Amino acid sequence: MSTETFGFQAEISQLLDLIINTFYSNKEIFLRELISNSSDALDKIRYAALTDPSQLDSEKDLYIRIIPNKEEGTLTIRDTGIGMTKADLVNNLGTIAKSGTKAFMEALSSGADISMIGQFGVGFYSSYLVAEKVQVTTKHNDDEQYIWESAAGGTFTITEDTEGPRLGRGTSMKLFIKEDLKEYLEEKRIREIVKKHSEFISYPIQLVVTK
Ligand SMILES: CCNC(=O)c1noc(-c2cc(C(C)C)c(O)cc2O)c1-c1ccc(CN2CCOCC2)cc1
Repeated sequence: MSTETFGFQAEISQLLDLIINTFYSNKEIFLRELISNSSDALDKIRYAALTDPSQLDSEKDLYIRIIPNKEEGTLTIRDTGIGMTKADLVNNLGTIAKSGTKAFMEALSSGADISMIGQFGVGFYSSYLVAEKVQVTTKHNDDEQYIWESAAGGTFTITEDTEGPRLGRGTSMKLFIKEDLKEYLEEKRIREIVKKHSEFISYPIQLVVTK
């Protein structure tokens, strides 16, 4: 249960400051990128299953589920993707991201839009447009379950998950929404965003509504 504290790569910290401290209007594009990242993770496990199906034993259902928690003020995006290993959390959210993170700001200096963040493979960091803190719970078939957490203060912590709920396989991403942005926890707002930005994705998008 030991927590290892790591620091963001310099370009990622530099980019993370550009997302938080700059004012943008349609911050709703974060959900498009988090669903798209969930869809890409779902693609990788079907392709792994085509090679070896024993990979779906962890969880046979492939879906994308959104769980807004108004009382906790969190938006959770759970998908049964291939998941990430402890190594992958550092090497997929870093190093591979460095070329894209730099290329994004090189495009942003050329006058690009914040919505193009997905074309540079760093669409996850757009979640900090609406989230003050992000808890990424992941589980890959060949590794253990880990909780990645960061408030974009230049440091991120990876914790081996031993007391949280089992995922089996996939990635559960808990976004701690800023108080002025609780609109992204409303039922109607989430759905009109999903239909607007993620209409044509192959996997089923699920929303947990509570009455
Ligand atoms: C290495 C094999 N495993 C995975 O790729 C994986 N499993 O779960 C992933 C999710 C990641 C995120 C954020 C933290 C990146 C989500 O919001 C949702 C996921 O399912 C997730 C993932 C999916 C896509 C990406 C970014 N891609 C896409 C753009 O190019 C770079 C790589 C990064 C991570």
